[PDB]
Amino acid sequence: QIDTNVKCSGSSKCVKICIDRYNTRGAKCINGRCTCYP
Repeated sequence: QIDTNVKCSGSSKCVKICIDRYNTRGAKCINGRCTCYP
């Protein structure tokens, strides 16, 4: 999936910004970083 190697300052950061990145609407902090799962 989308692994930008970005630590999670909250899963709610990635889920919003990862939208602007690619084309996804879903990102979660699972392994300590924000991974996007489209």
